[PDB]
Amino acid sequence: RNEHPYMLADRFTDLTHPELIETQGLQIDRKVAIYGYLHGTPLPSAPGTRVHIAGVGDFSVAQIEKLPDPCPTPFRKRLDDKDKLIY
Amino acid sequence: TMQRSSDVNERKLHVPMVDRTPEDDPPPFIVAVVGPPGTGKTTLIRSLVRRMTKSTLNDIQGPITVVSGKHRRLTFLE
Amino acid sequence: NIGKLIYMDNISPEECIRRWRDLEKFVPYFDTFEKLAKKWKSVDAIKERFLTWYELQKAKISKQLEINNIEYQEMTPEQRQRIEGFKAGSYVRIVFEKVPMEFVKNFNPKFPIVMGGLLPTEIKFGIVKARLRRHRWHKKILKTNDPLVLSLGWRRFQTLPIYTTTDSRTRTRMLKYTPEHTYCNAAFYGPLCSPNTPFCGVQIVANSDTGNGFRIAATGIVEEIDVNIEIVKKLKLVGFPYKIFKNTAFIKDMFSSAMEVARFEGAQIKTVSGIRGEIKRALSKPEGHYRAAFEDKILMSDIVILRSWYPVRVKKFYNPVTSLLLKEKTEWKGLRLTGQIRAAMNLETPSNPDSAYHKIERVERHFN
Amino acid sequence: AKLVHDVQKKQHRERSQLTSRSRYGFLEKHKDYVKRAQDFHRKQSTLKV
Amino acid sequence: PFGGSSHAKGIVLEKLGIESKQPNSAIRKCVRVQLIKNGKKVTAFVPNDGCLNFVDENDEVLLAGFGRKGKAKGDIPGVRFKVVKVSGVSLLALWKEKKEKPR
Amino acid sequence: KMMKNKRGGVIDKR
Amino acid sequence: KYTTFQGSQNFRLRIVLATLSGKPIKIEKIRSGDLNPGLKDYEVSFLRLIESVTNGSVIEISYTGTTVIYRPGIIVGGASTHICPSSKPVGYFVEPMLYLAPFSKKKFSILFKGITASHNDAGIEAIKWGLMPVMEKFGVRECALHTLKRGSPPLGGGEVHLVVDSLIAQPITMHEIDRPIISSITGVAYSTRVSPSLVNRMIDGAKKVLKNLQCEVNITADVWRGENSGKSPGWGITLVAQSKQKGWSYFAEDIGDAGSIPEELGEKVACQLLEEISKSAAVGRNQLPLAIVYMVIGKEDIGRLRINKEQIDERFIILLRDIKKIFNTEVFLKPVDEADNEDMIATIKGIGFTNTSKKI
Amino acid sequence: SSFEKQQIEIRKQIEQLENEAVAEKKWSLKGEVKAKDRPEDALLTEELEFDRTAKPVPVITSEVTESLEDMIRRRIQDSNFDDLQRR
Amino acid sequence: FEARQRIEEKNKESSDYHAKMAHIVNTINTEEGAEKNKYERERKLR
Amino acid sequence: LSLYGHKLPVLSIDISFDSKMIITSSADKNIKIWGLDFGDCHKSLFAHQDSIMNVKFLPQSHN
Amino acid sequence: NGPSDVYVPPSKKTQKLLRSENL
Ligand SMILES: Nc1nc2c(ncn2[C@@H]2O[C@H](COP(=O)(O)OP(=O)(O)OP(=O)(O)O)[C@@H](O)[C@H]2O)c(=O)[nH]1
Ligand SMILES: [Mg+2]
Repeated sequence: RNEHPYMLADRFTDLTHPELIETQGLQIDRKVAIYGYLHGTPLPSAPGTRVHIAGVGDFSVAQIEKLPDPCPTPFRKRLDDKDKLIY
Repeated sequence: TMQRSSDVNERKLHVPMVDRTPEDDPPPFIVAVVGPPGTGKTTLIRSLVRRMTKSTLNDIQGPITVVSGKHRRLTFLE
Repeated sequence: NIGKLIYMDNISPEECIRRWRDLEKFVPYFDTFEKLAKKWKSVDAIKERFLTWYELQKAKISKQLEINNIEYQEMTPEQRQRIEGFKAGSYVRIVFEKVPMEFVKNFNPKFPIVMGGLLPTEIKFGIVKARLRRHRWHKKILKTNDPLVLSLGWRRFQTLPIYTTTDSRTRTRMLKYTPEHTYCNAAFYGPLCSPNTPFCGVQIVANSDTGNGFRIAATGIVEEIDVNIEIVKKLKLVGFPYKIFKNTAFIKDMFSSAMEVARFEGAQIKTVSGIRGEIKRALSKPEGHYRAAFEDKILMSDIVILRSWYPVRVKKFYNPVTSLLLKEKTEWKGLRLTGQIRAAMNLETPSNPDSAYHKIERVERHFN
Repeated sequence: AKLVHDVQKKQHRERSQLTSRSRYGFLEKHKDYVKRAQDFHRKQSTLKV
Repeated sequence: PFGGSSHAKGIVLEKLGIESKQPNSAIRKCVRVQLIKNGKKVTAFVPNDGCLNFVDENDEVLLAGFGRKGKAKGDIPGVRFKVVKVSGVSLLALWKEKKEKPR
Repeated sequence: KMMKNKRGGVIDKR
Repeated sequence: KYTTFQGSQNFRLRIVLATLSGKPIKIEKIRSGDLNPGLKDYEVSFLRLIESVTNGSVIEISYTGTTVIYRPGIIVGGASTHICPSSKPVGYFVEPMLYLAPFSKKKFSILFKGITASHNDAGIEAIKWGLMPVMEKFGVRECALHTLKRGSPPLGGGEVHLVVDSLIAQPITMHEIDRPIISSITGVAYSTRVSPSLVNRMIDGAKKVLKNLQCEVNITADVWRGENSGKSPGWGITLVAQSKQKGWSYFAEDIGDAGSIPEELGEKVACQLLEEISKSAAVGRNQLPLAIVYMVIGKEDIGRLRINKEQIDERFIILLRDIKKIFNTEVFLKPVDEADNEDMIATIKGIGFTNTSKKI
Repeated sequence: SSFEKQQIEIRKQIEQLENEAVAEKKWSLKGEVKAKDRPEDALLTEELEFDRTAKPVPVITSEVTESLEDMIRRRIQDSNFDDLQRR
Repeated sequence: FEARQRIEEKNKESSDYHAKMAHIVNTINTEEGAEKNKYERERKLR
Repeated sequence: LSLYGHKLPVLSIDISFDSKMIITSSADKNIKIWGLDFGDCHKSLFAHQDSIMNVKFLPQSHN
Repeated sequence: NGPSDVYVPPSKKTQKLLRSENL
């Protein structure tokens, strides 16, 4: 874990083109966005980083846009029920 | 008590390795609920997230990340 | 300025030096000797260049970590994108192109979608040399060239291993099963992980054949990776005597021709009594018959043995499981075990009839 | 047996004569050969004397 | 031996005598270990060649004294310690399969 | 003996 | 599939970094617009040396010889020998082996056989006294270039036994945020198949240039007598400047040829060394490539090394462009916070390198 | 789809090496082979490895006669003669 | 020819291995039994 | 250059037509051939059992 | 002339270094 950049995927979509699916007809190897938090070592930001999605095969990354934290921890003390969040 | 102090101070020593986990914004710790089919799990994940976030999370699916501390948040999956 | 000039890669390097103010040649560029002579007649330009253990290791690594932080405290798109990039806890979207149809079609959110970043080594294939072990609670022994599903790093993949032994560190020669209660070596064609990484191995991953027993079969670590292995199986050549004298004998059928015996001249043989010997010359008229000399007089009830070694190959077979591309996501079926194939197509297990042990009773040994 | 398993110091069983080569009875093994050889050697020793 | 303690924790460098052609020879069941307290490198035994494949490298070993009760035959006198644990698990229990070594 | 455990080779098509 | 380069520049560095990174490359247009276009014999024999060192790497030269395909493999080492051609000395082939040398299954014990020296290449004393200490403090501890016999050009006939025997995991992270104080300045003046007075003439010329700096000058002297002298007359001189508190060194060498005055060559190499001291900061202009290569294949940490203004050049930044072209890493040049000189401190975050060939 | 192409080829080679696995062994992959458990003179093509008892008798070539003759010449020009000496 | 070559390379391998094993045995003997006897010598003072 | 090692005072020199090869005669009863590019000796052939007074090349050859 | 430069060649030191009562 601490020499490997991994990530559990809590959100998944295909950002393919539905009229391209209407053209070719559902056989298409289609592109996919995978959203989640990442653990371990820092995963590099250049495209082309090889990645094993554990159960579907080996791929390489195409583009990474990091997003603001959907479930952040807020800045003796106690934890406010306002700040007990859930994602 | 000196022999006790030596033999207890010895078992603090471990293999010095790197950490590679940040201290500013660490990721949510992955909590995996593992059981044979027919015990706990769902009921347990529901009960823990209801106690933690005051929100009845009926019909779970996928990983569920909640904040459970001032700096410790954690991800529930089954 | 200079870093942007260096990594702005549509301008020539001399243009970078020009708007700031080739390696086959090892020694660098110097001036003319006359210019350098008038330059370094003086000397004063460079006269000022001239003139507990555990906590210690932890202090060294925390010193490196504070060096990491105080040298990361730099330009924002330099740190947060390109010089390290996305440390941990960053929430990202990550786009993969050419993902199979079956993932998006059969995406069931119960099954987790894990992704891990491969190192430079783990994209290479070839022979991985492990030392493994039948897991102590797995009942049946394991067999070479029977598939088992390994969990080696991020990948799970069914492979055909072949279990070896370095018999007192001389060969690396080939067993036919794993040992009962200890480690052997093994070699499988798969993706080359780094050495010293551990792995599990499983006979059966589906649920229709999940039975009542323990399902994890093998444990081990990876010893070495390579592109080739050189492992051997022993073949003995057996032949029988047909004309015995003192200290020499004529040996009948381990060869088919005098060319074959000529190929094998001088080799050391032995009987099953451990009487050592050497083959000397092929006889002329009976073809594979030869003349050997022994330590002393062998008998007519003996078998001579030429212990040779035949090379054996690992089978370059590799299918990853791809369980998430199924409509059921359990019930993954790969290559079957050899007993399962025999039970399927009803072939009886191969039985050499004179390989089976008996109850030998000695007659009393009396001499004249 | 200090650090040896009883499943490790098992009993390796010995093999019989091949059934094709069966008229020359009893494939003899190393204990039979040493019973042969030391008999021959003591008789040659007394013959030499 | 270790100073004031009875045992000492250590770091496995490399299995010495890994090319010895004799099974269960004292050269073969013989591990080099860096003690973590004072940093020095010592040499320790292991119970047999069979339990030699439970240590690999930087394994957080625990080692006690040896205690020879008589001048042995295939000995190498001049190795003082024996490995008694590996990664916090007793390797006699590992050798008789009572526990599994965690990583 | 040089060939025995090699796996590569330059492919000189010149 | 293949990272594509153009032209026959930096050829050894491209094949070396492809072997380190494990990435298949193509080098296209090897001098295609030329009268005898394609690969030359010395770089073809360098490809043969790469096939000797590695195992399972497939190199694929084209019909015309102007493009090469290198699909790398596992570094295995072993003992070998290399009969390199007369076009380049043994330094041209032992220089790119010092990168691949500590990252193999079996230790490097190679002996190269050919010409020892050249004007435009590395010598035995260059490789040893300059390039071994930077590896010696980047992490290796047992490395040795032995001369069994040496051969001056054109006939040569000298053999050089490169033996490295510390197989490290990865080089350590460098931290040289200083300019190292030069403690001494030593050297070696060699001559084969000529009179033994030329060595003392070279030494006297170098030390009469060096005499006005207030340090200590010491040049050792070797004439080579017998079969160890090789098949041709030759002589040359190599000076190093030695920082002894850290171990750093700055070198300069050359060789004489037909019609060369030894006092002239000695004072030329002395002034060339003093100019390397001027244009140097914690490395040399020729020790800088493998220094930043070991910094870029270190651990996954930040390693920082001081360099000066004049060490930046088209060679240095084409090195940096090739590094980023293969394994996608940048150097960060931050300037020092004091202004009597122009020195950057290059911080490189190393990739997560280990050697995965050494058996555990 | 592409996964269907890969699955067809994977199960093709799976069928191939499963009937290979249940097939009979080669002659070389069994111990205890006689002359008639294997094809005729198959050991000329095969290059087996075996240990041999003694070193063969040395072939006397021109190099060993040259070395022996200049040994004799050194002894005979230094008069290093191992003769008997008359009592 | 293969006879002579294989015999002499096996002899070379065995003579190298015996030297290597004897070297590591008596280096473990000398430079660690000195420390064993030093500990015994400074334990006899107690 | 300094060519050395003749071991008695040294008489007539000659330089070849290509200006590559010199001869060196002396009262040591032998003439030495030197290569002038590096000052390296080639032969030291012993002639002339009294003293070689003079030595001269041919016009166009190395004889 | 430099005959001492051959007299101070790798003989012993550079040869070893150029490889790195009564009654
Ligand atoms: N008596 C009793 N029933 C329990 C307990 N915990 C869970 N159950 C029952 O378990 C039943 C099966 O549903 P779950 O417990 O959600 O099942 P699960 O553990 O998620 O396992 P899966 O069915 O495989 O998803 C529920 O309807 C609960 O009534 C417990 O502590 N006691
Ligand atoms: Mg459930």
